[PDB]
Amino acid sequence: RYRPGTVALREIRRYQKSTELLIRKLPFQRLVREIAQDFKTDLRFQSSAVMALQEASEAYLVALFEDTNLCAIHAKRVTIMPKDIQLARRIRGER
Amino acid sequence: KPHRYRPGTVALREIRRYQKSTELLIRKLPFQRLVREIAQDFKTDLRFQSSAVMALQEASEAYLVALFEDTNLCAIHAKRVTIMPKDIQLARRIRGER
Amino acid sequence: SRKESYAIYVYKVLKQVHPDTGISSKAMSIMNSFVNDVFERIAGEASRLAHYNKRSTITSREIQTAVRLLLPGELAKHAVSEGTKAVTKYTSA
Amino acid sequence: SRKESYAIYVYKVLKQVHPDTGISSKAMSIMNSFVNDVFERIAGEASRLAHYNKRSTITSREIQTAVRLLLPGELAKHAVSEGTKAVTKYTSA
Amino acid sequence: AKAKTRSSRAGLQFPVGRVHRLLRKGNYAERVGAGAPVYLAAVLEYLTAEILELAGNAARDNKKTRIIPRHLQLAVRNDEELNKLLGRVTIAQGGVLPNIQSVLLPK
Amino acid sequence: AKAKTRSSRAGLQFPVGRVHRLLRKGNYAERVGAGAPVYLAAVLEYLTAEILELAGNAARDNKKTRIIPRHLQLAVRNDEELNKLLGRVTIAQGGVLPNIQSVLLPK
Amino acid sequence: AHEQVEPALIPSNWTSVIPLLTSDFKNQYSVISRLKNPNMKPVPYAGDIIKLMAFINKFSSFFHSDLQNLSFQDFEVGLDLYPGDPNGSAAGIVKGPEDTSLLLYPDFMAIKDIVYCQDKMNLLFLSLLDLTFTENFDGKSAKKKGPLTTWENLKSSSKKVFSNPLYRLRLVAREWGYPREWRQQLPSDQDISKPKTALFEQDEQTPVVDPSHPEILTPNIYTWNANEPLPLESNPLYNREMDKNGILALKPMDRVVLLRALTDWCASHSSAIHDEIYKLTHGKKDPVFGIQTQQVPRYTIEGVDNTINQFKKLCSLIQSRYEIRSKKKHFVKQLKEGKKPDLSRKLEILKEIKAELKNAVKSEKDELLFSLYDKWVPLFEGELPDQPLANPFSERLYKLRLQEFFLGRVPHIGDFYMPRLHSYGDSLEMSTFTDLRNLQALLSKFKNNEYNAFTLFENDGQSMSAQFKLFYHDTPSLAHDVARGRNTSGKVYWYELCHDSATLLEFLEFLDYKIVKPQDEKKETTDNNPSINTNPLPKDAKYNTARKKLQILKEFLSDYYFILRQFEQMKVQFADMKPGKRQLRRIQRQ
Amino acid sequence: RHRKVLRDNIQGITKPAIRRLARRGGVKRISGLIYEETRGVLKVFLENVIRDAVTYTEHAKRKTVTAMDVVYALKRQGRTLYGFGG
Amino acid sequence: KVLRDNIQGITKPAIRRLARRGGVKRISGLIYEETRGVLKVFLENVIRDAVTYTEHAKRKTVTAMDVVYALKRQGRTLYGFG
DNA sequence: TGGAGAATCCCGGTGCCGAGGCCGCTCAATTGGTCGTAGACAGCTCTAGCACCGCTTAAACGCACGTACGCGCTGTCCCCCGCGTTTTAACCGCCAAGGGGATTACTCCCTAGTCTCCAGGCACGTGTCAGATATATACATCCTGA
DNA sequence: TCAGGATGTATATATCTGACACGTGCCTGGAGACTAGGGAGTAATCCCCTTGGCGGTTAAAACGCGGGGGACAGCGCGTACGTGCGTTTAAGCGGTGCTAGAGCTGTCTACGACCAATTGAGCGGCCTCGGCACCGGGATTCTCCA
Repeated sequence: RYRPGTVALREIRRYQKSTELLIRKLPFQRLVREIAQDFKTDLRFQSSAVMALQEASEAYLVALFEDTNLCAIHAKRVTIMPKDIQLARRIRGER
Repeated sequence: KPHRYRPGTVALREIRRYQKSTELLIRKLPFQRLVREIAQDFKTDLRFQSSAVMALQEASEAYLVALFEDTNLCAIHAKRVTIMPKDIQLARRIRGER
Repeated sequence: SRKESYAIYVYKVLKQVHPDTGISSKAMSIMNSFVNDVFERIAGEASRLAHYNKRSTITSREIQTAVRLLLPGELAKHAVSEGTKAVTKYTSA
Repeated sequence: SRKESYAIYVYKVLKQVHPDTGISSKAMSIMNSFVNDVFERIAGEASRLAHYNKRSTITSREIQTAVRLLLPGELAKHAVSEGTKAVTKYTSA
Repeated sequence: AKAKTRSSRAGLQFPVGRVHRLLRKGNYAERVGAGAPVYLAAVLEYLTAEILELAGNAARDNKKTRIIPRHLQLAVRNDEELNKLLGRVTIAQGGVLPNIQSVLLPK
Repeated sequence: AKAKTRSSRAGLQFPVGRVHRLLRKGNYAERVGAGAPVYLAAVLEYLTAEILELAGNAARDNKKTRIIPRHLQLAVRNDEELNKLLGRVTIAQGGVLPNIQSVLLPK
Repeated sequence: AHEQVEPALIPSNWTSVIPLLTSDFKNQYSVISRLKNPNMKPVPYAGDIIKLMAFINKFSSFFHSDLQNLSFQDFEVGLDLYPGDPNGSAAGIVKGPEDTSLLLYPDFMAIKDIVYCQDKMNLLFLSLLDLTFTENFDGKSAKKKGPLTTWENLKSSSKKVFSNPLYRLRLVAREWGYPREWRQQLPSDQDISKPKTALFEQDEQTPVVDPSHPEILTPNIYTWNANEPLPLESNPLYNREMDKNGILALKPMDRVVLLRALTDWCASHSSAIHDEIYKLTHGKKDPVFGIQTQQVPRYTIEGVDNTINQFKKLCSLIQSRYEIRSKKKHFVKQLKEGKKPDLSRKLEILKEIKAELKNAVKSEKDELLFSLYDKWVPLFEGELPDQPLANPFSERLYKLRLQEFFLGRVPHIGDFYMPRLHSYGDSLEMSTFTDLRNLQALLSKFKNNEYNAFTLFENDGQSMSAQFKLFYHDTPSLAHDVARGRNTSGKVYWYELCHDSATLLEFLEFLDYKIVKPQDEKKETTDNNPSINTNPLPKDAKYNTARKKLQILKEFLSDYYFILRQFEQMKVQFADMKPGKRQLRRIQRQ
Repeated sequence: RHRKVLRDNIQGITKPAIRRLARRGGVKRISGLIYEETRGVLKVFLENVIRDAVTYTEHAKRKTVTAMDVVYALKRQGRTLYGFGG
Repeated sequence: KVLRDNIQGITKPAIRRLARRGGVKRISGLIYEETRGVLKVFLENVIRDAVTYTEHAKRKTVTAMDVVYALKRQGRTLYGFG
């Protein structure tokens, strides 16, 4: 049994070394169609449209987690908490 | 016994006083000389309209005030009330300025 | 020379909304800048909308879509309402 | 339809720089997007410069100033160098 | 015949003619339709009415009768949608909204 | 009689004629000078070469011979000025820069 | 005699690389200002700045890295000094052929450079003050390693960083001594050094109370005429602006005087350097020829051709001397027992090279010296510890007393000084201050310019002085004035020749005319000479060796011209630390 | 003629996926309350982008949302994307 | 005439007045220098751009419009100066 | 918990200077034509988006267990605030010179619009080797132990 | 601290493919030649607005010194988070079938550019008085040691 944290760094290196998408594709496609349902009914999507949405979304979340990690280290923690996300988004100008 | 306010009361009084007013908080002449000193590097013997310097000062003061608001949020986040240089650096890094 | 502005129009609207209120010079400068800025934003967005669809004309459809893109929520709803009202009043005449 | 792109030109420049390196199709798509983006930025800034000075022409002065305003530091110095070189070669021949 | 300004046909205060001229000379597109300046003038007038109403109320809450930049600032920053529209805008001589964070207050 | 491209006259690989057409058809100004397409093509060619060289180096370091988006991403983010020029751009399938905060490292 | 006895390599003629000047060669009048030309400038502040530069050269470890690459223009611009006026500074310099205005560096050069030079000069002032006074903790303290003062120390938030050392200085200075320019020079022309102030002896005590002891130790005593400083208000050291503003708050000449006095006081009372210097000079050794204050390298004082000729004669003589040394009766009989390891390796390799060198032709006799100097170094162990043509800049004995900006001596004229930069310990990578062989080697690489500005600043060009100037010091006039009655209180003995490449070539053009021997001896060097430049040296045979030395100086200066214009263009190309990767990407892109 | 109404697909952004996204961002330890916050953030981002994409689609009188619509929406929000045209 | 050391005219009390308007209650002693640096950078960015417009118009005077255009280029639109 | 002193509010009075109204006088908006082509509109082809089914199998999920991290408490001491006193330079009101920005009248050459011609670039077919996968190997790292 | 065993990792060989590189027709768009006319460049002028001085005043900045309170470090606990393992689920991949709607073409008319005549709305000039800034004196509130 590894000490809690070794697998964490090993995964960090793994997922920073690759470039593939990190969310399942069907769930995300269903999420996209569900959200769009409230602006126009019976909408069709090009497949590349959904893929573009997923690329943009994942890039956005990764950058948000980088800022979250900085805000956590600022308060002398290592665990990121909802306060960190809220502070990051408040400084960015999103809230 | 000379009367003294506790440390912090006058600070709050000033916070209210300066959040209620709207005039500029930096002296005019020193800021004007700062503008000219900076502008030396780009072109020699420049002239400035008066409104140009006023516009620079309005924009500058607005920018610093907003930056201090973000800095204060960072300081409160770290469970402090004193703002510190690392708070400014964190704010400017999150914003995208560094 | 002459220098055109939006001052008198802003003053007319003001007299329609608060009949007994004036406005400073610097406040009028601010409102003039605000009108210019919003005009420029909407016109630029409409220009892009025309270019995307390979059109060479800016019509009311372009302006309506640009308004929907730039303004938030209730502002956009009411703005489209007023714009459509004005266009209908203009054509029906 | 003969949808146009900068594919062959980017390929040419690549062969000049690294004579024996290829490029993916997705990477070609990215580089095409980059060229279009920078073209749009520079042309738009030059347009704003022309409108500001009440002029109806985009000359190489406008392009030079737009490059100075848009590119950071050393990139701007080098790009201005190249542009001036190219215009000189073009006119003198 | 007797001339009626385009802005009066549509029942507006802003100039349809001036807006149409600005559109034509701005190089936004090759051609400008007949309804575009009307529609855009209506929108601009609506937004101006919004700002001026809120700022007039703000001025009245100070027992003033001239609107000054401070009142425009208060009007904009107290309305969520106008504040979202003008989030990247600085209003000269505006000031800020009075706001002191809770953990700074005496306890 | 014998044609000789404007791009050839200026010693460029990018098209001067196509850039001139895009300028004329894009509604940027009423008229377009003669040296403007030349200058703009020179600038675009230079920036392309700049990014392609760095991407070629990055791809070479990974023992590859074809450039893929990962290498474009590495070239851009590892250079200060290119990173400033494309600070608000997402390169599809680019990944991130391998970077772990020091305090998180074990000791 | 015994075996053709080892020809004694006498130290008097066969010194090390270091000869001397003996400071009395020009016992005969040489005051004539004949070398004058349009490109001459009288610079009163010159020797002072030379003293500053030499001091900062000898004390590299004590000072910041940014202070080690200073040049003479850096001092001038920083202190706002202009050459020309023999009464101080010629305020402003004229420009072009004719000029109603004057250049006034703000009107002439980029302004951030002026600011940066001034910042360097405040940094130097603060570093000297720190090294002088931060000695309550003497030398080694909490901030031991590195220079005592750095940029962030100067740019610190103390905001009056100079105030406390200023107070300390105005305290200890009244007795540490004031410069002759800052002495209260006498209005009353009666209290001179040898005489005294006031007649304290009311009368001589001729009627002694004790006739048995007529002798008295108080014949006629006075009040003492000890020299005074200025009033406190007129003592510029008491100018309050120095607290915040720094050194840039005096008169430019007062700037110079204060820096000089501070260097003297540092050298005397900075007990760190105070003991370090006396350690370095009077350690357990005397000079290989004998104590003399000022000394030079050999190739400086004679020149390349004469020194290599005489050391070729020396080389042949001492090679035959080695051959004698081995095959010597007593030496041979003591060799079989292993007398010294040098006395065997030297002898064996010297025999094999006697075989390989008697093979060498007389045309190769000259070249073998410069080719075999590499293995020739380990030879000189039983002989002098250094080669007669060796590296001066590797000694701890010829370090305190050595002056390195000196570039040559000429009879009846004076000396040519070349104040360029630091070359001691640090910044030796491309230091032109080095042995003759590798010196001429580097100058050769820069005639054909195998190294250019990019390699030039890669190879510590930023640690290397970007610019330079060339000076003539009239040793004969000042030596005679000292020996004859000290006419000097403010007289000038330094003159400026050439500050950049173009003026360097102008001076070469003018000096080669001096190298023209007097064929006007058999007359009946150019026209209009008695009016602007005395080209024809007095027709006689005095200047013949002087002209050989002038020929070698012309050679050395033309050899320098390459590397000197090399730096003078490298600075312009790469004044700022910049990403030159893109700069070379220009060339690869085109 | 099948037009179903989806419900609660936001839970398909599973907790492991969020941990992977955080791991690519350099995060070592993750609070348990992070997941709901992240789903809310993602929902807001997608709503903002899709509203603009569908506006562009409607203006062109189309019924499919194309890749250009997404690209234009993102550019309009200052999040330019490379690799899909435009 | 050279200009130098003018950033020291942004005094400590002026900085703390700006901090007060920002709602800051206690201020560390190292803030002031830091703040000055920040200000310098900001101005250097905008003034540079402003001069770029002035040179392009071939003027020798920096007008308020040049400053407004520079600010707007950086995403900091300013109302009230034309 | 109640009072003493400092801050702030308030009411009346006074003065000024800019907001707001009036009045010529352009010159930009409006009206009524003609002229061309941009886009509305109908129609057709055929791509690709949608739905469904089946089989693999990797990822998601649930639960168990343990320890590492977050958070609360305490104590110390340094460093910023509050206030007094000295010092300095900002500000104001006035004055003067002169540089540079704006206006005006000519002049000319550069760019658009047009027509003719042909080749450069793109769509469409074919090969093969760079990269991914598999599979077998020594090397470095982690965790526990002495 | 040195090390051994287990594991994940850098290393080395084998094969396998499909994505990239290479190679024909054709057609559209770039090049050449040419003319016109207006945008842009130049010279002359004038006036206003920026820079620089001067002296008085006083508000703000600087400096110094308690001392109170917040930053920070250290410690202890307990619960939430990571890690592992078996069981369940649904993503992914393929194949089949279908039709909505994307995308292109061809007609043709209604809308917008353009232009000359006409005029009336809005701009600059010029007064004038009232809203608001300021002051001074009294009222009320707020903070801090009891």
